Amino acid sequence: IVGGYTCGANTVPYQVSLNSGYHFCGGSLINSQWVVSAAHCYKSGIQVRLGEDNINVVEGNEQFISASKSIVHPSYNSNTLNNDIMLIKLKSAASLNSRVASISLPTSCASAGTQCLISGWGNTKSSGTSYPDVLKCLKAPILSDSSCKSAYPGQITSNMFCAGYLEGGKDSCQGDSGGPVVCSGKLQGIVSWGSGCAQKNKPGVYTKVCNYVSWIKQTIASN
Ligand SMILES: [Ca+2]
Repeated sequence: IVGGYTCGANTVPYQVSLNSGYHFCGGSLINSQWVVSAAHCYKSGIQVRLGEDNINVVEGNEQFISASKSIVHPSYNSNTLNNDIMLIKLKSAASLNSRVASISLPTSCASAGTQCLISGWGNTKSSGTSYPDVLKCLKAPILSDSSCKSAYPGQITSNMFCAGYLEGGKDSCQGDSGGPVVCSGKLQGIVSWGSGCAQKNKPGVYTKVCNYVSWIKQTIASN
């Protein structure tokens, strides 16, 4: 997260870190057994780390649970990033309390102008590289479809939306991938892609979670 703020420990209780020996992506806990992330975050051997603030220090609220299964969206295209969503099942159920909690799925899509919270452990610089240990947060609005398409001609599908600031300076970034965009207490987006980070006229692009609620529910019901 570039141009954000330190969230505070366990203030974003649905935020998870996906670990394969190291943090590599975010995700969102949606029930005691299941995490939503980006399909471009797929790999084998994932350990889900819940209750994290400093990802390099054991602070007392962590739950580390290996994944039993990953399900990339049936129509994910890694070239275009269309359908950039993946479900991960935990081998055991997380213990839920105020520091580790699920986030609700949307019942309706969000509109341009809605304020959201984007979070993660990704790079905090727009030029060069600095990875934080503690969770970072950014409040940002959803942008209009027309501004999003204008920013990224030929690239924005109906399964994507832009959020952030066209002036630059405030965005998600590498290492935030897969993590949440939460608006009014609902998971509306997944950190997906963008051109660099925090660049002028190049806002963040996010997977439009409301399109996937049917798939998520039916997949959980049978897996
Ligand atoms: Ca920790």
